[PDB]
Amino acid sequence: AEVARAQAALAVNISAARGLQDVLRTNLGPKGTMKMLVSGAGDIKLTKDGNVLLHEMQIQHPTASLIAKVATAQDDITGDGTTSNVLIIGELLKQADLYISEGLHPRIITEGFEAAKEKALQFLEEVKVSREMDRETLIDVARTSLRTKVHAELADVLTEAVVDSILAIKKQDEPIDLFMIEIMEMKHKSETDTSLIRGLVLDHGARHPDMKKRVEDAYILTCNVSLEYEKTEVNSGFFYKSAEEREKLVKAERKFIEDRVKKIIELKRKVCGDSDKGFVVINQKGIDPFSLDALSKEGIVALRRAKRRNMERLTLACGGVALNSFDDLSPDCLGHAGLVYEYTLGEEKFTFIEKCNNPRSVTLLIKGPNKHTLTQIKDAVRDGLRAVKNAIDDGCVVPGAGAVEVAMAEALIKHKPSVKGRAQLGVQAFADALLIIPKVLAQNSGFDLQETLVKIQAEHSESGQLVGVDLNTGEPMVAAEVGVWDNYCVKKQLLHSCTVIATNILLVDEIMR
Amino acid sequence: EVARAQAALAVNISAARGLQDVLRTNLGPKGTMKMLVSGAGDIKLTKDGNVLLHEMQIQHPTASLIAKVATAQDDITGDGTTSNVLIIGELLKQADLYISEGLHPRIITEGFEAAKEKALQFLEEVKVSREMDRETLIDVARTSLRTKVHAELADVLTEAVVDSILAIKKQDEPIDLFMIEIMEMKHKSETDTSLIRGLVLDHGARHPDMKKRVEDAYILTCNVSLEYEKTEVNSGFFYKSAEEREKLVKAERKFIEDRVKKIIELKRKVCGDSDKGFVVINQKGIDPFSLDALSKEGIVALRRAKRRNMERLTLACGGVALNSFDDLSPDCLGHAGLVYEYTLGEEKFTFIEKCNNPRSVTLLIKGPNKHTLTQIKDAVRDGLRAVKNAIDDGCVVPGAGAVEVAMAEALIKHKPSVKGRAQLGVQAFADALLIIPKVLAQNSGFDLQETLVKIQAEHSESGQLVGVDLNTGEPMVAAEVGVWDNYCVKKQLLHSCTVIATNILLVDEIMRAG
Amino acid sequence: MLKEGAKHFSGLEEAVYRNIQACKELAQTTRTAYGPNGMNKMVINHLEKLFVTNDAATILRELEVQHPAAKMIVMASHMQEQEVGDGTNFVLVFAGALLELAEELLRIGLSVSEVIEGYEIACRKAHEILPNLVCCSAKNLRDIDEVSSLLRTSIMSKQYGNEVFLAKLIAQACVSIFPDSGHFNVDNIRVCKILGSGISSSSVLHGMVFKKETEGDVTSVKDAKIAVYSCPFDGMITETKGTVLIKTAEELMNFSKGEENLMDAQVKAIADTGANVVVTGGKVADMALHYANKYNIMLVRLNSKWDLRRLCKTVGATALPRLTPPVLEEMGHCDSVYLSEVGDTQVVVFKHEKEDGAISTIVLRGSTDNLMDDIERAVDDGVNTFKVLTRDKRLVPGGGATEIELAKQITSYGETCPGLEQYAIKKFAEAFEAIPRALAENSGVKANEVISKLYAVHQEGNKNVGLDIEAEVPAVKDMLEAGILDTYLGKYWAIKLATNAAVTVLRVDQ
Repeated sequence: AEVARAQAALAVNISAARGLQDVLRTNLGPKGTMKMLVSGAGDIKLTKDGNVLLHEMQIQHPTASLIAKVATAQDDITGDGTTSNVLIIGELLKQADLYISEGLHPRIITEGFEAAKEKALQFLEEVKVSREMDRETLIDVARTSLRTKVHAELADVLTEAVVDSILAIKKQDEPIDLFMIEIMEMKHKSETDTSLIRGLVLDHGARHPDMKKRVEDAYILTCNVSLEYEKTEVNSGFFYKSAEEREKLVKAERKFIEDRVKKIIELKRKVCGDSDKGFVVINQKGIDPFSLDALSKEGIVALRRAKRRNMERLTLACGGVALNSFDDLSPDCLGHAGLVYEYTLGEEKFTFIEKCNNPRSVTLLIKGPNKHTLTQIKDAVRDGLRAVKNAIDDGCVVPGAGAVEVAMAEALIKHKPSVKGRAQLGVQAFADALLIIPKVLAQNSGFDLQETLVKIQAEHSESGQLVGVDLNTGEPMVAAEVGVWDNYCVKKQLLHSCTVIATNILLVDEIMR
Repeated sequence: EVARAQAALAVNISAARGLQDVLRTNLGPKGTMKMLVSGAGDIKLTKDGNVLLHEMQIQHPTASLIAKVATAQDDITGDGTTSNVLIIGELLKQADLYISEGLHPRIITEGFEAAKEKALQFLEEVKVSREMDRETLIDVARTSLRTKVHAELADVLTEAVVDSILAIKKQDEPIDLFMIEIMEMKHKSETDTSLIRGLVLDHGARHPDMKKRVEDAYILTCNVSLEYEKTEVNSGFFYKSAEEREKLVKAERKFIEDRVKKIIELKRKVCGDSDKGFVVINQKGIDPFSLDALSKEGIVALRRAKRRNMERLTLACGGVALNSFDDLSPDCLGHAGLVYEYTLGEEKFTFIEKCNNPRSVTLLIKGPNKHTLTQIKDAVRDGLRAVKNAIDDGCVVPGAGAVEVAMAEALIKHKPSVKGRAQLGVQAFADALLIIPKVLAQNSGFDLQETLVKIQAEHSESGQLVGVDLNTGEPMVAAEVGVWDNYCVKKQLLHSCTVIATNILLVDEIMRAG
Repeated sequence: MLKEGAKHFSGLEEAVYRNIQACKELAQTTRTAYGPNGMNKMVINHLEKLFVTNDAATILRELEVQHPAAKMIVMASHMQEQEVGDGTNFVLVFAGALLELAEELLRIGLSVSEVIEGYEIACRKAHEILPNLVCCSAKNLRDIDEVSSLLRTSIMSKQYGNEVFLAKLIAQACVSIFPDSGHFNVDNIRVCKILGSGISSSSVLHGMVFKKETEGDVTSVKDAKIAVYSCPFDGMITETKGTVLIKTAEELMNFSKGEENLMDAQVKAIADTGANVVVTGGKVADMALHYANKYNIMLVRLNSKWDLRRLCKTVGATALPRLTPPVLEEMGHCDSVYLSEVGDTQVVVFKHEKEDGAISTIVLRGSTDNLMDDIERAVDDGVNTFKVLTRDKRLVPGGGATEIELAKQITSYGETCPGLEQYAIKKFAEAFEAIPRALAENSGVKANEVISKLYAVHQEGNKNVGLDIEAEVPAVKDMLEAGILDTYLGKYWAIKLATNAAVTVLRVDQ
């Protein structure tokens, strides 16, 4: 129906966009703060992570959709930097406003952003320098990547743990983790903690007096459904709806049980000898008491409650292949894990598999009795594994904590274009957009936001130094000497995603109801 | 009842912002003429920044403040007051962006202080010496008049203004405070402005053609009355008896008779021939009877002249002003080399020109007696104050926002004091200046960014003060064209802008007062 | 606003839009005016009569506007009223038309200041091609047909029913006493209304006409110099009254004796001083009359304000209140004083014969004074068009026949120059087109048809249209050869002042 045209209509778009970024301005670095999000579903999500906050619920606007769409693109590739993204787009718009409001065209500002941006990708290629893929160098990047997502204390616990996860590749270098994601969550004494368990860990386990607690030569056969019913891969029906039905269901479970156990004891003997090596069976459903007695005595370790998600990972880790029935299977096709041991902590049982043949699965064990703690620590892990993952794949990494932002801004030097001045508006706006990253650290910390920034420009003038605002005191420093460096992937994908979004906002001069 | 902190700063910026709009369409020759009927309802035609603030009704404290500081600038230069407002507005705008993000007013102020010192030293570097020739005075004269009127009428006023300043060198003043007598003539066109060397008189004789060419003029300027009629007075009021009033009427008339007689004796003593004339200028009447007698002797006697005519005559002519006539030597009376009477319009103006010992020139503006003739009066006014500055300073720069881009470029690049505290105000100071050139482009219809990148680059390559060609709104070298600005114009926008800014910036409360 | 200072009623939106729409409303009274028309505009003002006009000067002064933009043009129109006659209407329609066209320019994205510049240019080119549109001119001013063709256009602009009689009449009664070559007087010609009789019965009389009846004897001497007094009689002594009738009976005897002896002296002082025609705006008593019969003085019973005014301008007279004997100082340039009845009413006739300072009177006879007020507009403009101060007045095609010629030249010329100026130059052509539009509206047909068919015939310099049936359908009439001519000077000031007025008002924003 109604239609807004011209610069009036463009105002409606940019003012909204600036306002979303203003709210989220509070986040970034560890001198930032968690934001409380409640959708329409209850539960307190306490997240400073921008990607989580955009998706679960956010202010309605047309630009609400755009800040999330670019958040979506960023997260999927790199999996860091979705807080970072928001603030530059905003500050770009601010600058663009001043000129249009003077009596200029949205479109000339837009073209100058494209010229401006292209010089800055090229700026990255110089400023970057190769740094090690050795463990301790990746600690210094991991410490920084965790800090832009979440608070200081939460960042510190996870540094060492996240590095050891991604290091246990086979020299398989990707930007993201695909199968080194395993979430195990626990309500425990320690309020916040993350534990490193290498190799794939199983959701719960069964234990018997006769069962072998420590097993040093585990031939895994992975099975699914079940000792309750023979010839199944999905569950059979039930009978109990009448009084008479109950008795029948239990009685014919004896036949079903009797057929199954036989398969397993005969396979154990081929592989292990009598009891001279150990045998592991994966029940993903109920384990009947009758079958727990026989398997346990025999030298067979039964495990109760595993997932379909464990099932995928287990196959890669042991070298075995999945079966969905409890039946005989050739020794060849069974996986080998060279250690299986069960640590029973709290009210859950974590059975580990260690000596993984092929490590592309690792497990982080999330402690947190409280709902409010669990949500903080757990959501930091995911954006954390993928952050460090970018650094190991990347051969070159860029200095961090606004080091590169201030350098690019000064080099891009005003009155370098002279073509029409259409390029001049853009290259000038883009300079001030980058310098948002100093500004928001400085806001979070003591002293005034521009007051710290002019000292960064000054120190930048002295060459041989990349200078930015610290994450942990909000003061000027040589970022490089402290060690605070950020992966290349964040910094490369930032530029492409920020320019496109904010370009489109100025192109919109007709918004239809 | 108080506006405190953010609320106090908010009030000032908002006002500056609406005002700025008005007085950009007065800026340079490409600005637009303005009239008031909003000041009092009557029709005024005015195109000066200070003047327009007085004529309106100003109640807003920020508008009023800008008008007060304006007053000082207007006296000295009379140009750059169209500009004062523009630089103030932008200067605030810059500050506002930083404050809103999170910045203190005081750090802004410090960097203004640093800004001001550097900016003033830049004037000293960049200034170009000029001569004191006519040609060079023509170009201060023409550009300043071009601000305050059209291009067409301004070129006519250019001639009048310049010959006066040359004549003022002869007196050896380094100032102007005389030769500023503006006299109006009755006409049917305004595209004439005439220069009259000596003085001009509002009214002439009531009897035409006494001797309307005086070869040798001996000017007695008097002011006692030679007409007081037949009215019955006593001390200038009615008295109780007829007779008592009458007795005085005889003696008063008798007094007048003797004074008219002294003109007859004076012509022989000073003159002696009719080969020389004799000039009388009386600011009070003279009988029709007395004019015929004087006229045949070869005396021109003027009636109903002003008190302003009298003071001017006494300076220029070397004349006297006396409350008596008597028999006086030509040593006391002033001399003028020429007298001519020029009748034009409905009122005839006796000129008394080529005075010996002048110190007053009259610039005689012809016009229809509309508001247009008042418009050239106030154009001519500030064009005299402009060429006064050229005599004051030694150095006149090419303008048209040429100076201002050069000064802004110098600030952006380095810290003038080398501290970050200064630096926050310094950005703000540099972009404030850019309003003056860019906006000449805006009026014309030429995009503002395009002229900034060009004008600034050409400075860098050359070292020329490249300016704006007003009409295209595209850059050109301001030197050749004649768009120039004095040392005093670019000094006084700078001083006014800083002082006015820092008292509004540093508000923290505005509380009402009875 | 944002300010509680800086007063404006114009600026922003209101300069661009509101000012133009106001100019447009004033100039609606002249898109029914100028040349062929049947429009009449009645305006009242509590003047105890109805005032009928189709002249811009009287419409404009009545009408007050509170905006400087609309108010300023009224002054430009008055300026053209002093220097020349008819075309006053043309000054206001032009400025007002140009300003409507201007606002459209502002809309597109063009700036104010170039548009302002392009008019000055167009005005200069239009005047430069203007004396090349002379097609006819006078050479003798004592020849009634060459003068009357000029006159005719002024009259036409009023009504299209009174063109023939009047245009002849003025030239017959003379406005050719002056050489009109350095010098012309227009306060030594008035238009004098005589109530009674028809308006084709409007007559020629030479020298000052005053309506008031003559009393006593009449003079025919050449020693007759005019003495003017507003009130020289009121009774030489005023009564007070103590019995609320008289104060009283023996006193009434003295009040009458003293009046008759003081009036004897006063009227004998007039007789002696060489004043042998006295104009009395007072009251003629029997005593005062009785004296003036003996001395031989022509006596003018009464005068009103209007009659006194023309004596002070023409004579070099003053009108003094009197009841104590005076003497000459009013003086006069009139030798002869005769007596002649115009309208069957006794009229006082002044005359002398000379070129400079010589007097004439276009005197009218009419049913009512209202009918005479419109006719008067036609006639006073016809005296003011005479003034050019040459005898070759360089007549250019009247009636709006020039207008299309100017428009064609200007639009082509516009194309040649580049930049933003040119659009203003084109608009400047279409502002002249205002005149052909107004003639079309009264004629009864649309604008499209007239402007196209005038253009179709190309360069002609004759084409204009009337109120007729010939004026509608083929939309072609000859107004070079109908003897519809106007003067070069009248069209010059009309176009000049109007361009100056349009530029100053387009500038405002305060």
